[PDB]
Amino acid sequence: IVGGQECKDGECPWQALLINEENEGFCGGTILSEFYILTAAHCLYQAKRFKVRVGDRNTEQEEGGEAVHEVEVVIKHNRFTKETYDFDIAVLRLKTPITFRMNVAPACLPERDWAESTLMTQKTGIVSGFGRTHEKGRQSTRLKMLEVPYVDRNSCKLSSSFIITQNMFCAGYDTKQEDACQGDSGGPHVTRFKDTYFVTGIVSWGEGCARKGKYGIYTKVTAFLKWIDRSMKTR
Amino acid sequence: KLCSLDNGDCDQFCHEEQNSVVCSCARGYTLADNGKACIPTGPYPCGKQTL
Ligand SMILES: O=C([C@H]1CN(S(=O)(=O)c2ccc3cc(Cl)ccc3c2)CC(=O)N1CC1CCN(c2ccncc2)CC1)N1CCOCC1
Ligand SMILES: [Ca+2]
Repeated sequence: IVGGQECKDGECPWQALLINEENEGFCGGTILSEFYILTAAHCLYQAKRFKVRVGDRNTEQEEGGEAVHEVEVVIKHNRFTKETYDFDIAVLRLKTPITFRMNVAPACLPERDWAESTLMTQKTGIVSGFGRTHEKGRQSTRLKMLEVPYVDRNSCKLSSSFIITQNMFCAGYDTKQEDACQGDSGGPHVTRFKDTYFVTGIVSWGEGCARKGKYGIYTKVTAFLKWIDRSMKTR
Repeated sequence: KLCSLDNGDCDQFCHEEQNSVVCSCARGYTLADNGKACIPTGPYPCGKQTL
């Protein structure tokens, strides 16, 4: 996360972190339930063996409320391909249940129509993670959040060197030095409504970090709802 | 009707029935007695910041 504020106690309870054997956070996730994590498909390429961590806000100080979970089954979307970055979505079935406590709680899954009509027509959304705070800097040590404006779908394409597909959507700023960055992938993009948060997107890609004329590209969660449900029943 | 007015005055999901609105909630919530508000069932309902 380049810029933006820090996630204060209890603010980003649905954040999940994928860690490699070196316990290095390399990607993000969104807690969907005591058993499931939502992430980006391309994140299952940035590591070999990995576990998902929750309840963490500072990767260097045992806050006590953290917890590590192993992966029983990872559900990648077949249609996903790295040459287009289309269908950048995956579901993770946890071996053991996530016990919800302070800093550890799930984000709601909205309904397709209401979501597209009310959630994304909103002014902004929130993205977060332990990713880099600059394009060349290092992986953040503290979990961060950032209010990113929804970006008109046209400009999105007009500014993109790559085809923004039906399963993606732009969010962020044109010049303002704020946007997600490396390591934030798979992380959550949530929209607030009457003090209740709903998953609306997965951190997918972008050309560099916070570049002028460039936007953050998120996976359109509303476009895989039924898919996400089919995965919850494991399939 | 008119889930477009102010989300039909619902707390979460709003639907229309040719003439009226029909509110509904996310998993873990139960529709209140006014058929509009949503109420949690556990101490950790989805989408709430554990402040
Ligand atoms: O350099 C890259 C990638 C990601 N990064 S990144 O800094 O980490 C990165 C990753 C995810 C983001 C998500 C949001 Cl929302 C906003 C900014 C982001 C920045 C930037 C980049 O330009 N690129 C190059 C590009 C390579 C090919 N792309 C497409 C897109 C559509 N169709 C085809 C190809 C997009 C990114 N690497 C090297 C380090 O390891 C990770 C991969
Ligand atoms: Ca910690």
